Amino acid sequence: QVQLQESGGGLVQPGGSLRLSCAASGFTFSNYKMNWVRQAPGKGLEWVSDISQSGASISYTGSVKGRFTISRDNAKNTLYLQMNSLKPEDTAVYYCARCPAPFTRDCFDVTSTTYAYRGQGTQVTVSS
Amino acid sequence: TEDQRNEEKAQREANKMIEKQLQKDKQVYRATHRLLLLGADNSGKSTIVKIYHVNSGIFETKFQVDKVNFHMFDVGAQRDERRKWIQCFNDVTAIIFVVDSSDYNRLQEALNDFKSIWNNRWLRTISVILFLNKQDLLAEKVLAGKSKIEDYFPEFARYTTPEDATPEPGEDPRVTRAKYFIRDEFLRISTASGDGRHYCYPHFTCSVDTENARRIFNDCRDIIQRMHLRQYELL
Amino acid sequence: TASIAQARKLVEQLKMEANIDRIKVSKAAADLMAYCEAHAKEDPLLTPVPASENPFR
Amino acid sequence: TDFRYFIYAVTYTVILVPGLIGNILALWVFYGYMKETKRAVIFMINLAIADLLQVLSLPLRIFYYLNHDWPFGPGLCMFCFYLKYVNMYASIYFLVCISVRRFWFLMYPFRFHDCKQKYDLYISIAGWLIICLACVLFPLLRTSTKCFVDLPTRNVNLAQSVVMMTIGELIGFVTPLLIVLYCTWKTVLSLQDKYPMAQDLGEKQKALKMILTCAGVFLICFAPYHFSFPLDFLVKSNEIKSCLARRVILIFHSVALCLASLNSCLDPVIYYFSTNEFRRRLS
Amino acid sequence: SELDQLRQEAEQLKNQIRDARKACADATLSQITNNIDPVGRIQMRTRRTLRGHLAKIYAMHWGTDSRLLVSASQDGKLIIWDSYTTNKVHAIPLRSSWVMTCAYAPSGNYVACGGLDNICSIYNLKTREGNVRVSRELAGHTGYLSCCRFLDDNQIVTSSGDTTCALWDIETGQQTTTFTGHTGDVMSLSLAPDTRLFVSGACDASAKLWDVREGMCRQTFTGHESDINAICFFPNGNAFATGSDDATCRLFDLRADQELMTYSHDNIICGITSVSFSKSGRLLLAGYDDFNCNVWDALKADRAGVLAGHDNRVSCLGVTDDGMAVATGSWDSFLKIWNGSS
Ligand SMILES: CC(C)CCC[C@@H](C)[C@H]1CC[C@H]2[C@@H]3CC=C4C[C@@H](O)CC[C@]4(C)[C@H]3CC[C@]12C
Ligand SMILES: CC(C)CCC[C@@H](C)[C@H]1CC[C@H]2[C@@H]3CC=C4C[C@@H](O)CC[C@]4(C)[C@H]3CC[C@]12C
Repeated sequence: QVQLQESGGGLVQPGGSLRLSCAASGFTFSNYKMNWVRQAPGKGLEWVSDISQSGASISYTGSVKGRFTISRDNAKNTLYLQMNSLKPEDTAVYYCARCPAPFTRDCFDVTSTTYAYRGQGTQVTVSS
Repeated sequence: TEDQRNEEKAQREANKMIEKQLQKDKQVYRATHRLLLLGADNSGKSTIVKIYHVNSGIFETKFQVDKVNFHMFDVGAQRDERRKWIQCFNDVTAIIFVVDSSDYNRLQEALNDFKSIWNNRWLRTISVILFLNKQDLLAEKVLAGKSKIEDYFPEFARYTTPEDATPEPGEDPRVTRAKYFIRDEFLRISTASGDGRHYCYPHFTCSVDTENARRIFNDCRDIIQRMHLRQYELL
Repeated sequence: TASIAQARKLVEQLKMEANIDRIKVSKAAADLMAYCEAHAKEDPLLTPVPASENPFR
Repeated sequence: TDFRYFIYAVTYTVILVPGLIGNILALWVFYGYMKETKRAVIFMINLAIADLLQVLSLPLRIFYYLNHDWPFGPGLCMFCFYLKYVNMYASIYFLVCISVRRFWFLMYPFRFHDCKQKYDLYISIAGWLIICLACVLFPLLRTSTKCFVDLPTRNVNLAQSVVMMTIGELIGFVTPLLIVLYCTWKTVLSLQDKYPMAQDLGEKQKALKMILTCAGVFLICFAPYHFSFPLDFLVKSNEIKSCLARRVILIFHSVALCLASLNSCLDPVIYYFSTNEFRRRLS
Repeated sequence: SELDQLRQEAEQLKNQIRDARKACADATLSQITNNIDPVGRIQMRTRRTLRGHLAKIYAMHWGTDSRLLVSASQDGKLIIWDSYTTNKVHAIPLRSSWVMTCAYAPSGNYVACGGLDNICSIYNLKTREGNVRVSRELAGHTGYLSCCRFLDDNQIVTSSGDTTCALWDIETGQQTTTFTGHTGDVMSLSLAPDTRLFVSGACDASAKLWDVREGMCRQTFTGHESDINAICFFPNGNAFATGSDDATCRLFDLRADQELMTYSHDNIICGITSVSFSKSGRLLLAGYDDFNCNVWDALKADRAGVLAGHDNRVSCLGVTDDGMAVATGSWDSFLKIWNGSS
């Protein structure tokens, strides 16, 4: 069974640093592109960053570019998101989303209302 | 087997009647070009082309340009997950993609939608006609200065207007600087993959713009012509 | 308010699935192997029929 | 006279090897292409077959020039002599068919569907039948151990000869030439976009150079032959009766006829092996 | 705070089920079927090629007489073929051309189809007027129709992209039972031979066993890592096979309530579109995105053969009720009939 467990997060003062961890199970982690998705209160889900199967290709949203770093450990089957210099606008529930199919460059429905291959999410709060 | 002998002839005669009807339907099927209309709700995709019909949960738009029939399909009554029924449109002539240029908050989501559709394994051979709709709202937003594009896209700080840009007469340099920035964001994804099997056709359109039907016709003419050069190399 | 209602249904479903009787895999594997053996001769794809008996000559 | 025997023997041997290799391999790829994608290559196949038969008429013809004797009987000579020219104008017919077809889907892309290829088999069949009928004059007009170049020409009136020559030139060369030039001219324009695409990868540019090359080989090969064929026929009938012109025209027509024979082997390079589809099939 | 509490109780129940399945996993199907001899190399030739569709084929279904079949194309036509003669018996023009599924009634008097129009249309093949007409349009689904199967002339089960399956009463046009519980688009369903149960595969990488009469999910089968695109009951009804986008086929057992065998190869990296069993169940035929159809040994997980006769995606395949032949449909708009020779 495909399951993703987001760990880390909590209450952090603005300008602080925070690291998120995503534990993958039930699938070959090295064969899938991984994504980070967040949902701000009162707003829909939005895509934050993605990392390719081998880690060569990495993308970010312009609102978090230069402050968020995404990394993966295929051997450890774990996904990481380093969040330094946080801002109160980053207070959201962060989700670890897997692309639906392996060995693909596209990633269609990770930022969807009801996505099967997305974890329960972790709460990140930055407001002082 | 005399009774059975004429039974096969009756079945064979009915087969020819079906084949005659199929040939008539084949002529109509290949004389009509099917287009997939995509875009978010904030985009004005429903008013791009100035005969409209609603068949089941699919909004069908049929228009004729220079005696060529185009049948544009819009899919409304489906869930937000579209990674399965998008394969039904793997043999369309082109994909019509409409983006709200003035909407900076949802502009990144439109790029992500374009990136997935462009890189989809069953859409690698389909060209995309890109309509950067609502240009008048984009001009007002840039001139007002209340919202800054560099807030959402840091690359805009060190971006310069392309030398090939053709701004309209009497246009603010700031507006056309940002107008072509959004276009290059979609062309960066377009030119980073495909391997020549498909291309993107960016256009600048407004709410009051009656030439969008002509632009689709011109682009699909180049799409079909490029398709002919590939699959009809050996006549 | 929705989420809590969906959570109750998912938990209730898992209770029904956890109370079923499960046989051993060896017993289930043997039954599948037995069925294939019994019907092997009447499988045209497994054992192709003579051309005289093939409707698709 | 002596040179013409040697010129034909040397040239036909040069074309003999690539013509067989070029056309037989192309037909094998054509059969695989039809089995895989189920798309018609009728014009490409007919062109390859027409060129293949023209090359197959050389080994018997090469034997004559290397031995100065034809022990195979007058019946076979009138077929091998007829076989080369009936396939030369057959190749010309399907070079126009390719030219018109390319003009059709590049100048009117929307008026060319898959079903628009109807009545295409009726074109190749009609093309062969009329050509195989109209080209019967080649052995008929020279029927009078001598074969091919040594065949005497029938005593035909000069007035009647000109009428046949005029008709043959108009429907054999002049009509194919204008259509090929006209189709190539407008196809080049349609492949030139007013606003070029930045990431086009030169897809249309390669087609533009390929189509110009296709029309260039057509003009280089067949035009010199048809500018000497009316003159060479008068030499056979001794109408000119000029010692200086007799030697020049026969040698000039010998080069032109050999140059026109090069189209048997140049067509696979220009048309078949220049296509990226062929490279995929080979590799 | 209650939502967090129920989330942990679900994990405890999932661990209880996982431990229960592991408890009865005394042996492996591979170990049990190691001694039996392999089926050898399976060579099948294309006996018939069905030509006529102008667009990619999306579905096919054999009739119970093992001679007539109905195939659905994306050009808007339903065609019924006489497979023995390749004659077209009917050509039904569809109101909506985006059809995704088709079904042949076991009686042979009706056919069903449906796609992006969210409607299951029933067509009467035996009318006094001599033409095929629409007899029923089953409305009520809020997503595309992915699969449909007749139970009889009056009942049909449909799966939709709105994550639900429905049982319909054709005479009244109303869905008597709705099967809910999938969190993704349901892509396929297969009926048990006794038509008392049916399994469905969805895009949540799970297969659920449903009771037709009771209307609830009896068992849930997990193991796939991607969307499930195909599902087929074993001929005895005690097992089923699935095909997913993760390039794997898995054989699940109903009574053991767990996966028994995986059918995958390192060369295979493409998704699976269709699966079916031979009459004895010894052969599992699966269609792939690489334009090939691989015949697997169900018991030994060996690739018995390959059906390579299509130039585009293999979208569907099916085996006749008598097991005499297998038909494969493809996006290249052609249908082919396969069987072996002595
Ligand atoms: C060697 C000599 C005889 C070649 C003569 C070339 C001319 C007469 C032949 C060769 C190719 C033929 C064309 C082939 C295809 C078409 C398209 C069809 O919709 C109209 C007829 C048309 C346009 C034919 C007209 C006649 C045609 C142009
Ligand atoms: C006097 C003789 C040598 C003239 C040449 C006749 C023969 C070789 C020519 C004339 C008509 C030609 C055929 C015309 C049409 C077709 C259909 C095409 O799908 C395959 C090639 C094929 C079958 C050609 C084969 C070669 C052919 C039969």
